[PDB]
Amino acid sequence: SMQEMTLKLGHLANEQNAWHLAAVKFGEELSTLTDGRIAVEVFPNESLGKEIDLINGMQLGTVDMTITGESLQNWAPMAALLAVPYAYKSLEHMDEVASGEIGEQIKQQIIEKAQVRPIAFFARGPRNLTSQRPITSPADLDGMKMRVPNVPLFVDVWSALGASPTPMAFSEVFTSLQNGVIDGQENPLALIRSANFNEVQGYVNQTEHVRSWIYLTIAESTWAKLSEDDQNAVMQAAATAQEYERGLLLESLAEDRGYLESKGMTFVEVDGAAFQAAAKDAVLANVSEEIRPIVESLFS
Ligand SMILES: O=C(O)[C@@H](O)[C@@H](O)[C@H](O)[C@H](O)CO
Repeated sequence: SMQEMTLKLGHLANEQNAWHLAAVKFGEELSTLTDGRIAVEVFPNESLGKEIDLINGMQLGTVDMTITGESLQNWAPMAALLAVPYAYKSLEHMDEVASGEIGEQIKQQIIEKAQVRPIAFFARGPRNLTSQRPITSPADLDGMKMRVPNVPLFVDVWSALGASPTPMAFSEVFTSLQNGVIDGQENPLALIRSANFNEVQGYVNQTEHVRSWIYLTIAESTWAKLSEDDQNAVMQAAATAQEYERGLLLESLAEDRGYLESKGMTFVEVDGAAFQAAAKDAVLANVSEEIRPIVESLFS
């Protein structure tokens, strides 16, 4: 019937990735729930803008939605808790934290300090370090140039481990690797696949150094303009999308390693104890006082 608005939703994954399918599902559900009054347009591959630029856009009123996680720590320090190295044990553990009182505090700080509102969370597979030569322990890094996302805690940890990390937008990584500006990066298998890093990296080192969740978010200024009924529809659509997305994540766990191996990547077993000990020390040396007690709890 009527179409009142179109929400623009940007993310960094490609069209086969769980996040994209979930974003599309969110849009379908929201359209149904609002009789088409609210449409969603999904922009994959950072085509709407790079993550940090989208967060700024949401604050300014030019972007409606994005999928964002621990890069929010640049505004809301508690958001670093989404992705503390070696802190979370499993999907079930992260679900408990993200949905519990600590998760509520994180959500509220993101709303207040970043002016974006989490409406769903997606748990992720573990991040792994990719490289041009095998990296079996921190001692192998030896100053290796690598990319991290715009996450100060990751700069701190990877520098302490012996690498030379540089923050960069996700969509810049492939070309930077191709051109030899960096030799490695780190991400879950789903994103290594999404961005075709198999074409520019030889090794997946099984560091499994971060298990994290990420948020589907809406600009607080967009949320504020919605009627209570439409707010409810947004939440309902997001919950449906979250349930759907978890299934897609689980499917990806069964397939992505095999896929990447079929594209020539070599998976490398690491000295997990050495990585974990060095990374936990680095986290504790660099963690904000605000979240230190929670991190110590997780590490206990
Ligand atoms: O490497 C990346 O850019 C991605 O994995 C992001 O999802 C990243 O985790 C961001 O920091 C999330 O806010």
